[PDB]
Amino acid sequence: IYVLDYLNETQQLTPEIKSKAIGYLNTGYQRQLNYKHYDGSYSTFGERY
Amino acid sequence: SGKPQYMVLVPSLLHTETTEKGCVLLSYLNETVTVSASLESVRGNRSLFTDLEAENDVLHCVAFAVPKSSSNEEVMFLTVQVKGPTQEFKKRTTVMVKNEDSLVFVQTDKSIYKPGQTVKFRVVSMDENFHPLNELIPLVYIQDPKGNRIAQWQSFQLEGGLKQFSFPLSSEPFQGSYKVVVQKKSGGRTEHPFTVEEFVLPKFEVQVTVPKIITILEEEMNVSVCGLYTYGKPVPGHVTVSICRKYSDASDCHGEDSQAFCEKFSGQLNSHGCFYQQVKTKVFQLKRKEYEMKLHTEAQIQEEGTVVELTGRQSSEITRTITKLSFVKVDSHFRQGIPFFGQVRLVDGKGVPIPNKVIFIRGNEANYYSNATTDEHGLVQFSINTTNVMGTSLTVRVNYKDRSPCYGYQWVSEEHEEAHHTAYLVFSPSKSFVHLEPMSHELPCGHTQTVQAHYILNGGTLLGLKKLSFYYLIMAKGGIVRTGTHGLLVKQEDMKGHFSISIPVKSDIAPVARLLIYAVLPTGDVIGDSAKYDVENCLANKVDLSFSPSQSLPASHAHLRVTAAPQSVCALRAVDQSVLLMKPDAELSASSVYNLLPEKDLTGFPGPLNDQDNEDCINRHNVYINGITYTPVSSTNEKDMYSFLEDMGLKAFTNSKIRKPKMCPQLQQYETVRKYFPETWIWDLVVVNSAGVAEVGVTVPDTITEWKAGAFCLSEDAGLGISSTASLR
Amino acid sequence: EDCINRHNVYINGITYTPVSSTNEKDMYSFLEDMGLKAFTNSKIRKPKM
Ligand SMILES: *[C@@H]1O[C@H](CO)[C@@H](O)[C@H](O)[C@H]1NC(C)=O
Ligand SMILES: *[C@@H]1O[C@H](CO)[C@@H](O)[C@H](O)[C@H]1NC(C)=O
Ligand SMILES: *[C@@H]1O[C@H](CO)[C@@H](O)[C@H](O)[C@H]1NC(C)=O
Ligand SMILES: *[C@@H]1O[C@H](CO)[C@@H](O)[C@H](O)[C@H]1NC(C)=O
Repeated sequence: IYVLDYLNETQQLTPEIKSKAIGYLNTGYQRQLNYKHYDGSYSTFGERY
Repeated sequence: SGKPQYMVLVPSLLHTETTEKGCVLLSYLNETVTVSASLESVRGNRSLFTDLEAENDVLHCVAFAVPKSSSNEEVMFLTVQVKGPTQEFKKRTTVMVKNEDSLVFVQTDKSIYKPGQTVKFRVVSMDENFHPLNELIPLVYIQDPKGNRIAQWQSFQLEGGLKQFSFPLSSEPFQGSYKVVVQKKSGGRTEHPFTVEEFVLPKFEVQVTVPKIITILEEEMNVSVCGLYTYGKPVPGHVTVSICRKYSDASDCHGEDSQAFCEKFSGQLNSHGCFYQQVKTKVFQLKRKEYEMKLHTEAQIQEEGTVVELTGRQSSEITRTITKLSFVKVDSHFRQGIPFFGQVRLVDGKGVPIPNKVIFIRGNEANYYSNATTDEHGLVQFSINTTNVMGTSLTVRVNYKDRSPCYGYQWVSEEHEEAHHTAYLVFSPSKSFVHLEPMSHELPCGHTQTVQAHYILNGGTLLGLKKLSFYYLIMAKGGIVRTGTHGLLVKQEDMKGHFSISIPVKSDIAPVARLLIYAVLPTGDVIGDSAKYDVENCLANKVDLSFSPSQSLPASHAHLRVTAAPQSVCALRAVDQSVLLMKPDAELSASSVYNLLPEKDLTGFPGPLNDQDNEDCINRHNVYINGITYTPVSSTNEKDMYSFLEDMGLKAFTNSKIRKPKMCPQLQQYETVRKYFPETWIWDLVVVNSAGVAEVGVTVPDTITEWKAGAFCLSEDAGLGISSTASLR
Repeated sequence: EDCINRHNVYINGITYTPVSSTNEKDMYSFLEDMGLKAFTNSKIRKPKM
């Protein structure tokens, strides 16, 4: 998640790979949309608890 | 006297913002010719209106260009309007426009890499011609095989038509091919991969040497086999090379011991050098029906006992064809005008035909039988006097046509090689032309080459004049390169067969030199044909490297002296040649960068070509002709007169007999890589002075092998330059 | 005497005219539709073989 804060701020890092990490996070946040709970909580897989 | 003859040859393939030649023929003077090629549009907007001044008996070729096309490619019906004062001619044809982009390539030190070091690479840019090109790019990115970009840099700009880099790498990759991507503004993509693996360095290696192909009739044979722990330590021990005809496609449902023949040979290893063994070819009895003699070895080491095994050349070579001859220079185009000279040799096993074996030269349907024999220095340089129709076909080893096909029942057939050729005619209704034998031999550069062209004039010249013109043109992968005008005071009614013709060779040509030469006649007929010649690799900025001569390890002081054109931005990849001797540089060379240039030659009709005609395409134009009949609209033949413009790649709008359409009615029928130290040695960029910049090279001691410099000079003062190979020990 | 393939000289100037014929009623036949034969220099030149 915090790879976002690492792209420009370092001045040494290779931001190509964290720019790809956000590409993975574009699926990660949908996984979180699928790992959410209806009431508002979070778990490994989601609701029905 | 004559007629009006205009013939404005045109290569349909275009190139944007780069010079493409356009010429025009005119002769046998009349009133006024100001022909103009205009891409026919509903309005004069897309029309590339190229009004060319056209006087008679001239070749002043004009390199008219075009701006960017709307799409990448497009079809536009183009007509040359023969702009007479009272005569206008129109024949449309679609133009194969193409928004051709400038070419770029990538350079890499190696492809294999050890996990953990820094991969460093270069990318280069040029244009249609072979000069640098500084140009921006949308993006570049190294790719990991999981569909993710492992490296990426953004919208850089080239400093000298190229740019270097240095990229890290994690020591845990997917051990496999990693790819680099580029995308131009139009979307041109280039590829250059690199593999990675934490490959163990084995301290053990073994090798078998056996001839690949071997005919029936041989006296003896050598097989060099040797197990050496680091490829440079000739060990003692004992080795045995065993070979066995087991079967051709054995099933082993039979379960019988598959071995049919077996010939075993054993010998103690040699301590100096790597061992040699002699085997004979008769003991095998390598008979026709007899089956696959697998070529394997077994090595046992004394004093250590760690007996590893290797199956080397294990799959043998079924030579179902024995005494396999071939062709050499079977003439590209048969013509009556000179005795053509096709050529044939023979290869067999080691590659030595029998000295002075007499051959059975039968070019049949001409009935000119004249046996010959292979000379020690010459091949068969033969000719057959044809006195017959277009249909001809030749062959040697012509005791038959088929062996004696009573049957094979697919059991097994006795096929030896026989070199049979079928040929066809220049569809020359004039029966007059020039035949040009091919220059398919060595061709050093930086000189001029007089071609040999021999011709005829059947029935003499019917009227002719004192002077008939014979121009010769070199198309070059979609465009012409040079001009040539020559003539000869034509004897009226007697045949002569010596024509002089020459052209210089430097550079700036397709890999094939598509010369053409034609016979402009006063009778509205013109006969010529293609003339292909090799283009050998010879570059603009010739450069030679030089080093402080080979001595011991610790002399870190050294030189890497390079001498090229006075100005260049040049690469200095002084590296090992171990990593080239284990794998030749098929990707990086002079001839490489020559043949990486795509669109080698867009010949004939391309796929995107849309049909073109005005009246000829009209099926069944069937009335009022003063002949026995009236047959296809096509110019159909294998070597028809317009097939020569087709094999060029150029069209024409001509009052003589040229064009045919396509759509319209035509008849038919009549594992693992052995490895040493991958530690790269030199990597830096410089800029040559005039006297030759002499960079002090560094010795990398504790590494003795063959060493190499994959240098690369690029410059707009002398074009690109490469020291393709120079040795350091 | 003549044949259909003969006269290997220049071709029609617009397209190539290879050799073929017609099924209509012919002149040499009109000698036979009379019911007789004759010997002539005027042209009866048409598909022999
Ligand atoms: C980039 O990172 C630096 C700190 O390394 C920060 O000062 C800057 O605001 C960041 N973004 C910009 C504007 O470059
Ligand atoms: C190859 O075998 C032939 C016949 O024994 C012999 O003349 C020749 O010296 C051999 N060469 C080697 C290198 O073994
Ligand atoms: C081969 O041709 C030569 C040249 O005419 C002739 O003398 C000789 O008899 C021929 N050889 C054979 C196969 O008889
Ligand atoms: C055979 O070669 C001769 C020259 O020796 C040439 O004049 C002739 O055209 C060729 N074929 C024939 C007989 O038509």
